Amino acid sequence: MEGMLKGEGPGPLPPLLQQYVELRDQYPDYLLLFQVGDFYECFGEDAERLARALGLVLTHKTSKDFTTPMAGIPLRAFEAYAERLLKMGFRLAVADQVEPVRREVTQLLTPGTLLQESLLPREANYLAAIATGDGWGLAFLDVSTGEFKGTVLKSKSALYDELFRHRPAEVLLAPELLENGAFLDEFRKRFPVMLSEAPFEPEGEGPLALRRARGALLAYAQRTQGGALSLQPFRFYDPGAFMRLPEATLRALEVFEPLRGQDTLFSVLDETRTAPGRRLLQSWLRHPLLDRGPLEARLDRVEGFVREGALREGVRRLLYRLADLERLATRLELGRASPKDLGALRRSLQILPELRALLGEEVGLPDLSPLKEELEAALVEDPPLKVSEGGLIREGYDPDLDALRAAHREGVAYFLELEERERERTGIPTLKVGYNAVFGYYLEVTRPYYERVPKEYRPVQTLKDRQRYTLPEMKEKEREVYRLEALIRRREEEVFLEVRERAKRQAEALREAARILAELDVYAALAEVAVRYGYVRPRFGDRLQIRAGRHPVVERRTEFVPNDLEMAHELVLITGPNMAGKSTFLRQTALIALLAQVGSFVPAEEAHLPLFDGIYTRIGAGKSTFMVEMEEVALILKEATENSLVLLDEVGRGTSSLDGVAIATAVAEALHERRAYTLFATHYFELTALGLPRLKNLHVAAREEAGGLVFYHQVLPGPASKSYGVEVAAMAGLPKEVVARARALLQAM
Amino acid sequence: MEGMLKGEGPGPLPPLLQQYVELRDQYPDYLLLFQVGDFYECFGEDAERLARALGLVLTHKTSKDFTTPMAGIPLRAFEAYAERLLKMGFRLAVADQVEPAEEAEGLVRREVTQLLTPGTLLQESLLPREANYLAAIATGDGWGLAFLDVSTGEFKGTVLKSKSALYDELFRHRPAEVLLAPELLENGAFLDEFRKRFPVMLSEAPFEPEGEGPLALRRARGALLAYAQRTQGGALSLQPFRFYDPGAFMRLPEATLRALEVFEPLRGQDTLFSVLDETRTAPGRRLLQSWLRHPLLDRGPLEARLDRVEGFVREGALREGVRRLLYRLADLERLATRLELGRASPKDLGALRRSLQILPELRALLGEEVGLPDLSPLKEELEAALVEDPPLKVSEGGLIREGYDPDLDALRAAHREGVAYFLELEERERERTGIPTLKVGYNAVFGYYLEVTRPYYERVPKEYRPVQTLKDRQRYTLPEMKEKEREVYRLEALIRRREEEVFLEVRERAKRQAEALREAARILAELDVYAALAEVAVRYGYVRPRFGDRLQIRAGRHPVVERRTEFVPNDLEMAHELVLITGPNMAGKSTFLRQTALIALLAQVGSFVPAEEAHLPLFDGIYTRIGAGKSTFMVEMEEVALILKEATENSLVLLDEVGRGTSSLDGVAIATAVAEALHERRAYTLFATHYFELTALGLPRLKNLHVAAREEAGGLVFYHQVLPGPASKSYGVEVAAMAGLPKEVVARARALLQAMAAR
DNA sequence: GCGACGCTAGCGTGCGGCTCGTC
DNA sequence: GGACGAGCCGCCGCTAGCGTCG
Repeated sequence: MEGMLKGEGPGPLPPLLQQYVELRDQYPDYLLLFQVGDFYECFGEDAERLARALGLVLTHKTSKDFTTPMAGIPLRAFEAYAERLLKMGFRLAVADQVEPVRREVTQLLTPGTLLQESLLPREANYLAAIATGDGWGLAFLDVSTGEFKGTVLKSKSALYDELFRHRPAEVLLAPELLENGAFLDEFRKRFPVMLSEAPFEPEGEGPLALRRARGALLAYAQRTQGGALSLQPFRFYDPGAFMRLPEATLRALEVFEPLRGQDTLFSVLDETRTAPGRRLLQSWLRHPLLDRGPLEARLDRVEGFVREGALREGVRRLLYRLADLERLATRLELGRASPKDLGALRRSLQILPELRALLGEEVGLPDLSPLKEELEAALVEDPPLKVSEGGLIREGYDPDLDALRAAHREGVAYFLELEERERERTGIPTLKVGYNAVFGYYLEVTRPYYERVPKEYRPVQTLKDRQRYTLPEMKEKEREVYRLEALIRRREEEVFLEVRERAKRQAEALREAARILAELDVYAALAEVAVRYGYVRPRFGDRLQIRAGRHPVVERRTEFVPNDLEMAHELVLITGPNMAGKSTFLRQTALIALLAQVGSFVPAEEAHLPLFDGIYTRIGAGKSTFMVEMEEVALILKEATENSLVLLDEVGRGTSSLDGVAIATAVAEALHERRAYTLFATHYFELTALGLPRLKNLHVAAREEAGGLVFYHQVLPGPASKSYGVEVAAMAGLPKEVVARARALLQAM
Repeated sequence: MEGMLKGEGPGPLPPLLQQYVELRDQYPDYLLLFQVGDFYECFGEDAERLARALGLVLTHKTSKDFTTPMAGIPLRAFEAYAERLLKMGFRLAVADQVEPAEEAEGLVRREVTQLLTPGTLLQESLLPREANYLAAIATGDGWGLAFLDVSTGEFKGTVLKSKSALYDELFRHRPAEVLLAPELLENGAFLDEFRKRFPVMLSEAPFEPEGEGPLALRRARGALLAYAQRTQGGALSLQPFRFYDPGAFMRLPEATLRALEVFEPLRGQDTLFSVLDETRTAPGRRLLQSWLRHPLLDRGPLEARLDRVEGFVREGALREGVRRLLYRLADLERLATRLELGRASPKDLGALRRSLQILPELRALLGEEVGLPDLSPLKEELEAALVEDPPLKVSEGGLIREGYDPDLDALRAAHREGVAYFLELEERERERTGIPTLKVGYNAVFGYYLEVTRPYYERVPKEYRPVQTLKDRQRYTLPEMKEKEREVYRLEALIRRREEEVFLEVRERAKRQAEALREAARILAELDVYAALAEVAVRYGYVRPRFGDRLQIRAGRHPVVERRTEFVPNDLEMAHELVLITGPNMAGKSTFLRQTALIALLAQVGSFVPAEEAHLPLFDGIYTRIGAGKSTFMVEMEEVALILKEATENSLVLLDEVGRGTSSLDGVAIATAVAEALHERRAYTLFATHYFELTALGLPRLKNLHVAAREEAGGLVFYHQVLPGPASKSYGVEVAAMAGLPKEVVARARALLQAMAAR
């Protein structure tokens, strides 16, 4: 309700609450955080919301004709609370007091539009918009980076995969999608991301669905940033031009996220030193390449750093904790760079010369020494972006500012002398000089010396154990001091703005530097990983031949038994007992293929790999488990080509015996005919004898050693000759009698 | 070593910081809250911990010698802050000022008054309605397991033969804190197993035996008593120790409690307990939970519980009346304990009086036979002693009513007269001086005073003694006032004393009835449960179950699922039979299994059940292997083993697709051997499976049931009706086609099926 | 030949109570 | 000329620093 506040009493709202309600109504989609002193406050129903969400203590804001509930949080703890509130589904509108009893919204906090470094992860934070037309328009925006890109997908499936691959923090759905109760529930069940409203008026040229999705991002984000956004050129892209990595595949392979128990492929490759670099590597992983040319070039760069140890080590040492120049450039362009930002920037530009001396001219790094010297001359060594927005420009930089401060230092020195002269003249070694916004400059005497205070003194305020007096010659000195403090804050602000502007003019140079370094960062990190964990440079061809391949994530935890693999558009069945590494073997094959097509060396002794058009998996655990799996099998059968890598794990399970085998056979045959590279781990000895021309068998076995049965992870040629289902049951502690019947029945069958 | 506070600067440690550091080191695993005035403070790293843990401002305590970090919280909101600290995983050692500052040989006396740990909480605001158990596990002629609920005095334990049974006994109690015997802490392999299965806080306590009986139990009990007496800061209030036998009740393994979502949900969804519980009091919710934790095996007591339930189902007016009255009943059991332990607050006495005023009304409804204690005499003293709405602390406003205690009334009277004096003074001086706006005011810093504004400064009489100068006002003092002020202060100080003395005297009056309070609490808790189960029965349409050796359920339903969706009722007849249920998934086979266990669970708790009619046997335990070693196959085989070793002819066994996870033949073979053993065992077994092969075994007590899917206008429609006989067709391929498998692949699969099946 | 105390401002968690400026 | 922002003083107990007894 507009202008209405929840509480008791008649009378209109007092000034403070009126100002609050007015602001609160200009942003109905957000929780308004109103600054009141050292706190951010919410009133009425909003207080109750903040209180319950954060477990705060509800109080009251009372005036003569109205009393309303109240809850707030300390300014000092803002970021911490904002983060929780954002994660909790809240959208925040921040109203701060405008420097010299007047509040204004300074920030509009939304999960997908965050611009504060402190509330962001190193990785890209995307805002995504979806709209219809000829197919699906999908567009992404990273306000902190300016990254702006999109595409058009023909099927809902492809859309969902493109969406998932980017893990957006917030989604804007077109009106025809928000009204579609069918889509909405399907969408909310699959993507538990915050959904926000936005007008989908078209923008720019191209497919209408894209023009619209793009219109929504811009309109919504501009609102969040209170005006013009700082975006890089919108980039249209074709998912079809890269290796396909559906959601199911990304999850099963734990590329970016763990299924259960930490450690992902990305964490193992987590060796970059800079945020732009981590971002770039994530970008490459997200969309692996299909073209040999660019891949071979990337591999050369990595090989370069592997051979040039001193250089590699030199670069990595220098990039350590280097500031995110790309996001800094964005904060500058938007007129939001803080004094701290400029401090971080000058520090970064002091490292730049070192990187270039090491890297050389061909690298193309910009020379920003002029900017560096300016920041070195202008800023205090530790810019107090927060300490007051003052005490920022160092002495010596600006003459007008220096003169004012010097005038001020004398005023302060004056009162220091006034104090000494007075405690010598009065004999009160305790006599003090202090200032207060209310009484200004005064003299202070403790209770024990009240009878030594001269009569010239005019008492002005009495406290518990002391009293403050005044002296005729003190007034003019006070107001002059206050006059100077105002002039100083004002001048120092002007200088900061001028300094900040000079840094702003170099924004493109900053982005260019950030980009070149991000690449260097990635190549050097892939090289370090390769050298550190023993990775080799892959070679591309039609046949897949891997010697001593290992699962890159798993081997970092235990001693890994490497395995070989040779495939060429074949249906490879892997029989044998579970707990023998069959699953990890399928996954490691996929990870080596993914790494190679990203331009990284791989965990093997030798690896000849084809350039897959995609990796499709059916691995791991209202709709039953069987139907979920059949749905995944359906997508594989519909998307896999002769150039796809397909990984199936126990496909066919979860139903009756016969239907189960009939299904896996039909699926196996379809894949055998598709000419895809298929690794099918199964228990169906029956599939092992289909006799199709490109059908190949492999298996793992177990041996009842000292323990009673030890599963060997060595992948062996030919099909499994034995079944250990019963033996495992016997090992599980199932009654000997029951184990015996099973064997009897097993053989009897 | 330890005895040094973190902080920069050389020199010694200030006296206070010494008194602080001394106590701190005494409780290495607790966060010490050191009372200093109206704040509980922490120094050094501990101040750092506290500050970040609660997001407090981090200051410092400077002294010539050196300065150290400092963080603190006002005593006002102690419990609120502790609540937070507790939930973060901290243990708290509370050090208060034991000696009034008004008389201390320098440094105020400070000692640890109590420890706050998850399993020994006594504060109402830090406790859940449910029982809060401290548990202790030890060895010594079996596995000793003992529990203590310090807030109620519940004190019980038992000995178990295996580790499996120990763990299950522990789980059904969901302890908040566990004390492990030294040997178990020493046993590295045990500890890890324990930590993984039980994420609960582990604490240290000595395990010197206490009392008589099995060593293991005497040790666990000793641990509970040594630990709780320490935390409580004194002698505990305990109910007679109960050495019970879990074998005397229905067995409910952890796997079962979890699979049936009795107390905890699997997917955020409701719980049997959340649905069943409409209890009005905490003692009642606890009693109901206790009954669910250990369902009975005895027909007689069960029929008695059902009689009381049925009685409240019929007598609607009485049922709603009792529930209306109970709604306002405080927790008299926990109130009794606080009374006995000398912790009862003026707030507790208010709640006590309110409850005792309800007592006679309930007695009037249930009649003079429930055995409810007559406590009107205590009620009257409370009514005559405390103001209508009692304050939180005796130190402030009037806790005690006027006319109750003469000493106090004499004191208050003189205070009223002392205050009137100043009001009269303001009027006397306004006329004497002629300054109309003159005022007599007061503030804690200057005391009472005369106030005149700037326009009358040259009008102030010579007698006025300047006291406080303000911007445009000046305050003075007259000799007569100084005297009177000191008087008002003396009265105020005497009033706080006498009033606290009266509170304590009244509290002691209540404490003497602690036992009657517990007794009234037990009776009402039981009635709360019976009326509550009747309430649920009437609201959801449940019926009274009959006990026999045959299980005969007509139109039964899952009591929880039906709560959020239209449920299709189903029948079931079973008599020590192996019941196989074939058919596709998504047709309610699992729900059918679970509803069976829940109906049986509810009946053995003395509750009506969700069905049209239910004839039920008395099961000795419910064993499940539903949903959910390293391999999936191996894990399920382990569960099956436990089931085969504990299952009896009186057990209800629920198997969900046992045999999955391996090869064709091995799967069917294992499923068969398991089926035959359970058939031989004669337990009541419901076995949901896809194996048509199991439907034709040569077993005399094997019965077939199934669910079916229907290929209609939509594609495939699953029917939740449980049908007689085995499935006549498989729907795997159809479901696959429904999942989107391409037509030709589905077609090829059908062709393969018809060729295979065609031998 | 300086240890023992007397007296008393200063000081700071979170934040009540009190002041002051404005209208 | 009452009512409403807005911001400071002190709390309660301990201490350093003096100002002295003997």
